[PDB]
Amino acid sequence: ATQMRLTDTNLLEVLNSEEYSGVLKEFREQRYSKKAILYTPNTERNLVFLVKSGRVRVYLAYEDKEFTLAILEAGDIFCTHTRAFIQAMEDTTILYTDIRNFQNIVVEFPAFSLNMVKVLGDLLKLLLTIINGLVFKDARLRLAEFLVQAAMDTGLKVPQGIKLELGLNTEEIALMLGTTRQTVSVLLNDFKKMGILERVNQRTLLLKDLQKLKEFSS
Amino acid sequence: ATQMRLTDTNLLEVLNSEEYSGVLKEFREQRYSKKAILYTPNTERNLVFLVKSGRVRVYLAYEDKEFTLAILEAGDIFCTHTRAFIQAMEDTTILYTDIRNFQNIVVEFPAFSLNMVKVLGDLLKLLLTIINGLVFKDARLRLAEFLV
Ligand code: HEM
Repeated sequence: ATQMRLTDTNLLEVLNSEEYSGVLKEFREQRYSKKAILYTPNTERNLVFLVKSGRVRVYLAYEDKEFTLAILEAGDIFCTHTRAFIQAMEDTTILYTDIRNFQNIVVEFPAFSLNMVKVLGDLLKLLLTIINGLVFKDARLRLAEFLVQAAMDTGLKVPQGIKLELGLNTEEIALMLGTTRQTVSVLLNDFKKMGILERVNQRTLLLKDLQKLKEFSS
Repeated sequence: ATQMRLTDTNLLEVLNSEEYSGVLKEFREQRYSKKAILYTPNTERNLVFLVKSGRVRVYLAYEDKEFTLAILEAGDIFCTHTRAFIQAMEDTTILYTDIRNFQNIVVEFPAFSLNMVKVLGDLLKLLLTIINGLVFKDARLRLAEFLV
């Protein structure tokens, strides 16, 4: 798991399956324009929501700074009782319900319960991983670790190496690593000069030599 | 105003309630003395455990350095297969079961998860507070660079 992609878990096929059609009722729909803030840290309302379509960004903010914790994709699930901002990275539709209502849904359908535990588990491991990087690694090592994990989760093997379509620019990467867009640009170039990668565009990378990158991040 | 439900009680109370008696059996009890290392990022067994009594320090380690994440007390829940080491800070007792059993429990008794999430939430809150503190420090980044 990474800050760019949480879980391969399929919470949409469930909410559209055989048994599940009365619980979808108990979900309200809301749609958001790109860059719209879905939720603020001091939301008075406490909800559980899932991304039906699009892509949202969970982040911390302080003065003029931000740090991206996670990107939520279709299928992913979250709450509103967090200190984090939640923003549409694109035109997004969520499905939400008040927490008390969600607490009722979990017992009528154990698959939600089991999903919500697997997601919390991974979230737990992701947060320990962010902290570990912030405490003991430099930006270069955090990037190397980010690439290596991103490759394992979503890399596509091609003849030239592993294709990584991040859907993120250098600035969006910088916000996930806690650095500037400038130092990220420098670091990708260093990796390029090492034979590790090239850029395919502003959003995708070619990992020509993953083992040398694995060997770098340790 | 609502009545108090099992969903609002601590994990131990629930576990030691009559309908969860066949659940408590799933857990095996283990006892550790002050300063013992329960688990490392290397522990091969994938297990979920809760503190029955005592307390447990969760920390990251690197080379000769440690970074403490949290102290877990009675009622708290954790797992192996994280970055973290886990060390008893006093004589402690835990209940553990295998990740497969815990999932069977969560599916047989889906409301148990609601109690699980409530405790887990406190730990997540805690870890996000750490993240906030690490990412938004000012000029002390290169001044505490001379401290260490
Ligand atoms: C899969 C869905 C959920 C996810 C991904 C999630 C995630 C999180 C995260 C990241 C935090 C950190 C809090 C912070 O910002 O400081 C948190 C806090 C918390 N969560 Fe959730 N949550 C979910 C559903 C629920 C549910 C159903 C409950 C049941 C009531 C719950 C109860 C809590 C509580 C009680 C806190 C701490 C706040 C307090 O009461 O003092 N969460 N959650």
